Amino acid sequence: MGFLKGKKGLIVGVANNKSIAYGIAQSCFNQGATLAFTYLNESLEKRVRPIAQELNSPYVYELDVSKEEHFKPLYDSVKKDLGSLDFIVHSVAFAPKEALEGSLLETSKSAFNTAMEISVYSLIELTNTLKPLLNNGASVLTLSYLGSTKYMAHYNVMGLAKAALESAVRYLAVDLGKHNIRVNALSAGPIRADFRMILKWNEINAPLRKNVSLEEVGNAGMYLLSSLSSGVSGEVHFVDAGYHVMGMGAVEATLLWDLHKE
Amino acid sequence: MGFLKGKKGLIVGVANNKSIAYGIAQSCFNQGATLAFTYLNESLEKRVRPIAQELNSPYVYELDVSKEEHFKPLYDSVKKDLGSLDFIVHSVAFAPKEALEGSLLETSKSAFNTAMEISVYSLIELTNTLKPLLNNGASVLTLSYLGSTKYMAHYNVMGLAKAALESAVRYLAVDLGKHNIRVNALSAGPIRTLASSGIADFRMILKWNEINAPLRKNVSLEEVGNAGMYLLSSLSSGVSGEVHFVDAGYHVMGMGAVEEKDNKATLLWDLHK
Amino acid sequence: MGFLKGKKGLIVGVANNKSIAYGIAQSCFNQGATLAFTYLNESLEKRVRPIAQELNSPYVYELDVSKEEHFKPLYDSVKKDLGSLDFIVHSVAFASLLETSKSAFNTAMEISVYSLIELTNTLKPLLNNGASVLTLSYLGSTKYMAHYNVMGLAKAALESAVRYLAVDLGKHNIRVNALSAGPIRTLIADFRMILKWNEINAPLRKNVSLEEVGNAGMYLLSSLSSGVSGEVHFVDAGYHVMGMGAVENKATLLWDLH
Amino acid sequence: MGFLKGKKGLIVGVANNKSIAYGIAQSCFNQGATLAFTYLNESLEKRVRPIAQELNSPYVYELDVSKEEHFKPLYDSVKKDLGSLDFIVHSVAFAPKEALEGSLLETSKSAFNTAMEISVYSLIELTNTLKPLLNNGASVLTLSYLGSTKYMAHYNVMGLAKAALESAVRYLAVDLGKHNIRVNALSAGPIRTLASSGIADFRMILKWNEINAPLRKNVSLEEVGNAGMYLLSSLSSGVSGEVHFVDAGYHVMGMGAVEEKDNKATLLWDLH
Repeated sequence: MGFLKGKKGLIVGVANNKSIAYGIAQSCFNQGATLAFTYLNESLEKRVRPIAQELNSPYVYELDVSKEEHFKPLYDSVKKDLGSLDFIVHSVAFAPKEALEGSLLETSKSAFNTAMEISVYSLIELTNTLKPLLNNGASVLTLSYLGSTKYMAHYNVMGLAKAALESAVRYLAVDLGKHNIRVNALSAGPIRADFRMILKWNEINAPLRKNVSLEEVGNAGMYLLSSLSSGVSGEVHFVDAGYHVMGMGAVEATLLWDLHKE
Repeated sequence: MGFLKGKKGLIVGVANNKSIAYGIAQSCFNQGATLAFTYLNESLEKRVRPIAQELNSPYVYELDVSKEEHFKPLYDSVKKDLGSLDFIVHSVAFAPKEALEGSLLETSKSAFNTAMEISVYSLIELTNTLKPLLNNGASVLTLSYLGSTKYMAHYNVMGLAKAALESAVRYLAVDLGKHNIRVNALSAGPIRTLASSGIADFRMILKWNEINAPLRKNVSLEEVGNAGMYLLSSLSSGVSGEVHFVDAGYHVMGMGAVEEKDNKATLLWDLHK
Repeated sequence: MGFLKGKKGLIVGVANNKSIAYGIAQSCFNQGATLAFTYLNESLEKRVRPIAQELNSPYVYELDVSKEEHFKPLYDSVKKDLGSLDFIVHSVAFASLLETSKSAFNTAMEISVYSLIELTNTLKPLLNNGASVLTLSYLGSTKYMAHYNVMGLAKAALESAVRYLAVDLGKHNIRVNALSAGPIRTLIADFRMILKWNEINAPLRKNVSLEEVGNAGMYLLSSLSSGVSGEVHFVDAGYHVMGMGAVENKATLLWDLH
Repeated sequence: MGFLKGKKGLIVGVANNKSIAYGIAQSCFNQGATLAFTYLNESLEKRVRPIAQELNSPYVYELDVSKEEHFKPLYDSVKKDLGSLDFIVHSVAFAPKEALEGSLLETSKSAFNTAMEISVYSLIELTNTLKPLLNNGASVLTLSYLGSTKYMAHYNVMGLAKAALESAVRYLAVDLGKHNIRVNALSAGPIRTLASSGIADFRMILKWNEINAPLRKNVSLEEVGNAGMYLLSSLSSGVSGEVHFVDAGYHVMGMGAVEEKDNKATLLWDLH
């Protein structure tokens, strides 16, 4: 029954058991996948290793995507331990906290470059590094957010990065489709300051009147990584309780948001 | 015993084992669903019944969406035999043949109305009819095509219909989301079949997709069916109001595919000849 | 009297001097256009005729798009009086979604969508090289908007028609576009809500004016936009870019401040 | 009755008389605008200065967007010479030449960063530098291409850049709209030019556009310039955060154009 029975996958971006990458990894494990994990540094190694064992994986590799010299060891590790890969989860996004404040206009060039390098270029370098180990039918998944194509408060440069990221998905889908490899983006809604407001705005205004769970994001990701979605590539797939369809605030005509004030 | 283990679904639009609705039904059956089927007419009934038997279904009902008289009995049947529904597949699209001939400019008002009624309004009437029987968490799926949002040849009024259909999906997602019911559209690429291989305009669209899609293939009925099953299952419980492309990536292409040949970006279509 | 001299245009959908079609007609007149107008019925005639020759037009023709008998006399009239056309303005408006009857659905689709097909097909032989056809739409076509329902289906179909007609007519160097307007304040409870809401949350923190919609329409009808076809052009103070309500420090919605 | 009479605008990105920035500048000049221009370096000043002089402009300033030290003098210049600005044209895009060939997968980190910096961040730095000089009602325009949102051959990292650029347009529209300042992007189709039809890849995309666009033509520099002028003028008062396609309709096509004849569909491309 397992939709990834016997398929090998690399999970990049687990920070703890609430990480999107962990939800996806857990659903993939439940579908029979053979998993491997990366960790950013020694601090996150303390969280990734127990998670990896939780999910039956002894394959745990150091990868700081900002360090070019990490990629060639990763390749070697994967080749020695797994031999090949059937899927990659790329769940990596970072901007300086300050660039996530105020206005886009005040973004520094260094903050811009860091956001673009970590959030966008790392998908290129990761896929190019592992590109020879990918089996026929392999699937590469990255993560995105509605701020790529609409204005959302408190996104700023991350909105630029995610837009480029979704564009990269399209180009990579063409690059890798020649070899029957798929590339997709999962555009997730927020999962339970500014975050509490966006959570509540999504909860009040989404068609399903709820925030998505980590499990729902993980199951959608597993679907995109599995052969169930072998006809799907270059897709930006919204897992957001329907929020993306809303052109305005939801109403009952008074805004539901206003009813919530009593 | 998978994701639809024990979930009840109505499949509208099976004409034969090549129907998109049949691919979706088959994948749902493989995931444990309890299925029911409609038939447009007695000729198609001869065909819906063996498919139903193959997918373990004794629930087979007459539904011609053009006849309003058929909806209340369908409701009565479903309430009698199944009690409730956890998913609906709406695979219904029709325009008179002359409407996909020529240009949109030449479409008759009667042909326009028939296309809109059968391809769009029927989703409203089916969903409103069955709305009281839908359980918490239910999922409604319709079918669409890139012609809704881009120009596609020999599509004409259907491109208008599919656009309206996708808009309907959004509005229904808001209407039904209050009750934790999801509504989505699967936008399928063309599928190569024996019958389709007998028509020239279809042959071109299939060949164009195969040559220019990122995956350099046409999607299979199995691939469309599995994507549909995903959207109907609890795996996609976070997904609503979505237009989900199952088209080998074709939707991403802004121009013809090229291969660098003899240092020049030559079209892949030209190399084919 | 610049970019639409000597250019002849038919304006469909004027009900009074606040109509979108009237704003567009006004801007075209200011650019030197020779205008003609349709009227729905004799009641509207009494209102269209004064507006017309306010814009120097004695060319006022009957058109209820729901009536096939009107379309050929219209062609004849235009050919008689104007000879040819350089632009057409199609500004025609009419209608839960689950509760929509087949009757209401068909009326909305016929009036809002099919009428562009019948009007353009009727007048196609009279359209000059470079002519421009403009219709009107709204964000409810592609996003959920409250109190829009079947009209959101219609406008979605309409924008799709714009694409297909752009291909049909571009063969003869004729352009087809849609202007997607934001709401305009005029002197109804839900409309008041969508209007303040747009005003509070739009990037420009204002509702668009009739003049702004009219000038954008003029641009699309003029040779200034001769490179533009099949376009849905948003004239909405930027509202279409918003993925959520606008904010002001500790995450406060601007909506909550007024 | 010029659409920009008395309005002051800065034009960034003129290299020659075939530049998109020059076409936009020409249409603005015809509508009464007071123009100012930047030049990349001493070599490009030779071309920019005379173009500016033919459009009655003595306001010619050095700006290499990669050199941060140019921005503060630019502000000082505009402030001294013009006092304020009613519009800005940002027509600046560059990727290394290897990155625009082959695949996106082979892009170096340095090439990626250069493309993002020159094509995207430069709009942020220019707008942030000149913001205090922007008058009520001002309009900021940048340039884009369909490769931002669809795959286009031999565009690669620039497709990433332009996608980011269009997203920036939205965010800036929100940032600046609170001061009644508009921000838009013009998405241009390819223009046929002498030099540009000597490169085989450009000639192929140009002919593909010409054959398959609804209007069966390539857009001209004049058409792009007039659309830009409109977006910079008060005529587009109600338009902000928009990506406006000036491409002969090409963006609507979901496939190659075909004709019908004797019950047979043939791709128009194949008729040539």
